[PDB]
Amino acid sequence: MALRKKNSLLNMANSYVLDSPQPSNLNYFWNFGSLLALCLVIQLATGITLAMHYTSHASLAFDSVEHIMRDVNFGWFIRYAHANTASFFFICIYAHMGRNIYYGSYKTPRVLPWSIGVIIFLLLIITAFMGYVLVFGQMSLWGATVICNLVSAIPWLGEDIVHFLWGGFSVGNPTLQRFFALHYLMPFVLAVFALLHLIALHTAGSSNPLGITSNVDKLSMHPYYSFKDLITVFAFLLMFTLFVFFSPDKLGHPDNYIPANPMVTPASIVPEWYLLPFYAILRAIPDKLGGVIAMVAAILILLILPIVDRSIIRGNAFKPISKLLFGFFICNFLLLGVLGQVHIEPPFIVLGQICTIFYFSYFLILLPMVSTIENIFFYIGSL
Amino acid sequence: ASITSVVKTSELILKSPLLSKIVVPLAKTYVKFSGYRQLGFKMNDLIIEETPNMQLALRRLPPTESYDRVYRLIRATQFSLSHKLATGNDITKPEEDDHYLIPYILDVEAEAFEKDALDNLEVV
Amino acid sequence: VSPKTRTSNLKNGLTIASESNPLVQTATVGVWIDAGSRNENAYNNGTAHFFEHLAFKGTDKRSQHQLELDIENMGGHLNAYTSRESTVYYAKSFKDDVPKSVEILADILQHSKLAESAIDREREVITRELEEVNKQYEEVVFDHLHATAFMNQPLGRTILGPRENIQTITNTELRKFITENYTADRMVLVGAGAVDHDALVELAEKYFSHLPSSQSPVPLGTPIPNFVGSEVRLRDDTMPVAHIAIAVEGVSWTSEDYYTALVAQAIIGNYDRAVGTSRHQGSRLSNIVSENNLANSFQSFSTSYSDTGLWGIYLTSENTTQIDDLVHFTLKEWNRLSTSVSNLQVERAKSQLKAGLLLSLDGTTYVAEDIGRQLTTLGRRVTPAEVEAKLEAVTEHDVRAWAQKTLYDKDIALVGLGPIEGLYDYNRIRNDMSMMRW
Amino acid sequence: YVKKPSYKIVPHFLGFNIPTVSKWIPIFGIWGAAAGIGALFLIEGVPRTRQDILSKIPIIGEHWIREIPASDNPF
Amino acid sequence: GKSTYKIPDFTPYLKKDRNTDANRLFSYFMIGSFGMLSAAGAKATVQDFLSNMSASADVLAMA
Amino acid sequence: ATTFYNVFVKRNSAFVATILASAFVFDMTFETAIDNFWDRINAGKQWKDIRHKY
Ligand code: HEM
Ligand code: HEM
Ligand SMILES: CCCCCCCCCCCCO[C@@H]1O[C@H](CO)[C@@H](O[C@H]2O[C@H](CO)[C@@H](O)[C@H](O)[C@H]2O)[C@H](O)[C@H]1O
Ligand SMILES: CCCCCCCCCCCCO[C@@H]1O[C@H](CO)[C@@H](O[C@H]2O[C@H](CO)[C@@H](O)[C@H](O)[C@H]2O)[C@H](O)[C@H]1O
Repeated sequence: MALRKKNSLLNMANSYVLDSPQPSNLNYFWNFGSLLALCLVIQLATGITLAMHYTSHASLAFDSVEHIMRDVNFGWFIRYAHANTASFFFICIYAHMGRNIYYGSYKTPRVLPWSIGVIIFLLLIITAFMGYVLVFGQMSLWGATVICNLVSAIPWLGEDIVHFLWGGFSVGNPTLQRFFALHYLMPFVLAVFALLHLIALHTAGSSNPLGITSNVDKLSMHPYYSFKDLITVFAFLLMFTLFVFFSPDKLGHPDNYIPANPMVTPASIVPEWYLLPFYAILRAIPDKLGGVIAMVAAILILLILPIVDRSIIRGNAFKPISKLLFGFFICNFLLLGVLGQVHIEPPFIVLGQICTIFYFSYFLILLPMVSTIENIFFYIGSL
Repeated sequence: ASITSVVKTSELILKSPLLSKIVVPLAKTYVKFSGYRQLGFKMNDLIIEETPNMQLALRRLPPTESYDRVYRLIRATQFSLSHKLATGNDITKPEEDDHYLIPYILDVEAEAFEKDALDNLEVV
Repeated sequence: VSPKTRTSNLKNGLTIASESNPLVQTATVGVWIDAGSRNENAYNNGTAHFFEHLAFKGTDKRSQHQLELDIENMGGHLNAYTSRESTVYYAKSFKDDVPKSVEILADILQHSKLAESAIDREREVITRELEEVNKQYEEVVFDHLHATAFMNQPLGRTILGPRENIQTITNTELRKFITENYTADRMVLVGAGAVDHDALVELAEKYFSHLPSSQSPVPLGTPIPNFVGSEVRLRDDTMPVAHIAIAVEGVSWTSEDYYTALVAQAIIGNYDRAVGTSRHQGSRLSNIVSENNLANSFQSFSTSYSDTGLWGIYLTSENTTQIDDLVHFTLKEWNRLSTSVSNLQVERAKSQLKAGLLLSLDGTTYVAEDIGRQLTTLGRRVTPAEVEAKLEAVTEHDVRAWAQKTLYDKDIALVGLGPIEGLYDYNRIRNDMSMMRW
Repeated sequence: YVKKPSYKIVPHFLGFNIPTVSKWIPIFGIWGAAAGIGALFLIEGVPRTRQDILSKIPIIGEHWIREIPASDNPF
Repeated sequence: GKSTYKIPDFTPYLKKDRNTDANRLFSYFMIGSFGMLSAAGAKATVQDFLSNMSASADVLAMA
Repeated sequence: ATTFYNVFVKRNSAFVATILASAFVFDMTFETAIDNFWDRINAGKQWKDIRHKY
């Protein structure tokens, strides 16, 4: 017996990266998983390095980031790589989740990897939110203030919880120092959950774009998907290069180059672009608590896709009506993103409400109805 | 949804003259735009198989039907990875798109649902 | 509606009990005795079984050969068995050969030779029986189950007795045993099939009138057992089939919970992969076991004695890597007798039992065994109407109360035989006797 | 003579029926009490818990009414 | 020594009252007490430990 | 013993509820008892003992 199979440690690596039996027809949308692993590796390497030069104390934090930019050898690169890769991480994660929804990757027997995946997504949001505060610029402070004040909506104990989270009566030094410690930790937790969702997946194997079994026709992960992953790795690195070296601040907010000032409020307090759809959903509900619930529900509702999809067929490749509905759902999600950064003004207020209703009605009404009707059309149409 | 549900609802539609007059043409168009026939599949090849009931139905297929299904899946997988469509005899014609699996899964499900009912019987 | 069981007594205190069936041509007559191995001490353990052998070895009148011939000439057969609490000697014959058979039974019981030469001859036959029960796995399992559950108590002893006793049993102690125990007030003469009661009573007056009465005549089926939670493992990797019994202390014949325990037993029920219908049974355990191929068979039992009982299940399985699952799912179904059962399961089990208790009695031997058992354990034959009423009185909520005091979180006696590496240690088995979720 | 067994099918969902669930209702109750006692115990230290819940309990409630003397309090 | 039906001697360990409710209740009292102290200890530990995140003395001094 | 077992021990839900309620009681009473004991063995030494002078 080959050593890679005989030795228990080598055999675990073997089972995931080498002999792992894959469908022979995975398309390029199956490459986002390895891009997410790449983003995670970049964030760990750059993040640990930034931590060697960063000071978490509020009197020194912003200045330590300027020290990184100006004095540390290649500090500018490490900082820009870390900041831009956070954005790329969300592009890749939305693509990965989009793939999963389009191809029915959430259906049995893959409910567990999908459900762990939803938690990974929540952990990424928390990780990125806390990392953004560490700069302690104007957007850092004011973003932390408004987002942490949402917790004040928890009935009875909400205010006490906020003061507990802050370690004081407003966002200050205690908050910054605890966000540093937790920002360091959370990526390790995220790595663990990423591993868990892959172990859960390994019982059924990858799905494929046709939605059928691949047990009839398997390919080794290596060399086929190893070399196919390299193409998207280099495409990713080209995109990375264009941002990091030629336009490093394109995805950022200029106000984060102003040191945090609790007195002066910035003109507009917006989250980072990748959180904007959820912010639009929050704004849509007039009630504070209502808004917070809706915002959380917008992510947790992903957990019900296995139930509300009534199709007897996995994925959308052969479902014209589902494909159109999916298209509208995705574009609506992008419009929500845009509406998260407009001013609270007519006519965007009502538009945000309509788009929020559409977002939820996809899960609760449209997908159950469309999937029921398509079942009937497949059966009657092929008689 | 169970195959049973889908089949029963479809039969209600096919009974109603008005309903069938509207639904049947729509369903035929849907199937044409679906385009699974352009990869040489039959409709039943697309049904999710990773369930105890469906695994049991597949084991009950006659060997011939079972061997042919395997070939259609492998052939479709090859078209998928090559980004090609079936041509000529590989295209499933409407007359070839037979419901080979439906009778087996309906029997499997009939027993499974009867079992669930009888597990809940109350002596009167 | 079956014919009424007639009952008469003699002066010595011998009960005569009969149930006639004018549709059959054969008759089972016999003597049921409220005595068995449990009446021995440790020194004469095996005596009751020893006597059963010598009962057919010749009497004061007929030699062994004459005995053989007399029965051959009658046309039917004789049979005997000794259990822990009961001894039976019966004769199946033709209708008009009943007086002969009563006469032979009376002879072998009262007037047996017990000649030293025959004791010495059987002493080897019985020694060989010790090394051949080893094959009857169910019997091996149940004998160890009694030995451990009733550790160092009379019910814990085997019927055969130890090797040492077999070598030292004398005609003196044989005579003493049958003189002390085989008394008229402990004996029932039973007739089923083509028997007239009045004729049978006359035959009893003719043959069994000079039976000793005991000094202190207690009622029939009169008895303290202290159950031991414990295990016996008889691992044998060369056997293909594992045999496992699990039991708790059950109910006596006269318990108020006797019928409740029978209903509980029927909720779990039996299963056998070789029977076609078994895959479709309503029992939850049956479904789990058949769908997952966990066992070849299981058989629920509720064994009763005069003052105690064992309630449990006997499992056989070739699935040696899933013994853990089999035992786990079995004990989780027992848990549900405490936590979950409702009128749905209870009414179903009652329906099944109302028939089952009547179905069992389908031949003259089964009828005689039923009359004899009931007369020696309860002192009376219970009519089907009374049995139907006692079953009807069992509610779901009686079953729940019974299971909560008898099964839930209780010590078990556990015997495993064969490839039982996969059977976990005592604690992990006993931990399944409760549910942390409840 | 009986021509047919006499039974009905009770309503059921995901393998649960009302007879079974009704047996477990009390158990959910006790688990709810356990969760309640546990949760309250976990936040017994929280000042608001003392102020709003614990100090209002009759007799016992004075256990949680504690004032630092003004002479001993820097804040 | 040879017969497997002769149970080895367990009399040095056997309790006479092994089947009684009092017998079981005693062992559950021990288990329960252990669970009780573990719950009280966990609560104390969690409360004291997590209080580090509440405003420190220097923060409260400036309030 | 049977009664006690049946009410507080038999159902794990009840057993856990009893354990948690007992932990609550223990925690409160132990706190009070230690406070008093600590004050007696360190009598005259603590701030609370000299506070009255000031
Ligand atoms: C750190 C973030 C993540 C990493 C590194 C990661 C990595 C991967 C990898 C390598 C695969 C197998 C290859 C592939 O299909 O692309 C995979 C599959 C999957 N992931 Fe993720 N993932 C992440 C986040 C998520 C999230 C947020 C979700 C869901 C909300 C998710 C759900 C899934 C599912 C359902 C599959 C199986 C898809 C299929 O083959 O059909 N993952 N992931
Ligand atoms: C999932 C992985 C991670 C994500 C998505 C992430 C995200 C972010 C983001 C958005 C920022 C604000 C960047 C800026 O505008 O300047 C940031 C800053 C920071 N992150 Fe991370 N991070 C991750 C992992 C890590 C790790 C593992 C460390 C290890 C300490 C770390 C250390 C830092 C430090 C020190 C800063 C502040 C200096 C700076 O702004 O560049 N990060 N992170
Ligand atoms: C993707 C990152 C690369 C590192 C790999 C991840 C490290 C942790 C993975 C170990 C978790 C256990 O993962 C489990 O391992 C065993 C053997 O390794 C696999 O077992 C599989 O492969 C072996 C031979 O290769 C076969 O004996 C077995 O029939 C098959 O199921 C399981 O399918 C996998 O689920
Ligand atoms: C899921 C778990 C639920 C949330 C956990 C709650 C976290 C915070 C809870 C309260 C923490 C602060 O709560 C507070 O704790 C400290 C001890 O720690 C107690 O303080 C008490 O003990 C400390 C030393 O032990 C003394 O210095 C003090 O004089 C005395 O009052 C307070 O009486 C209590 O009000």
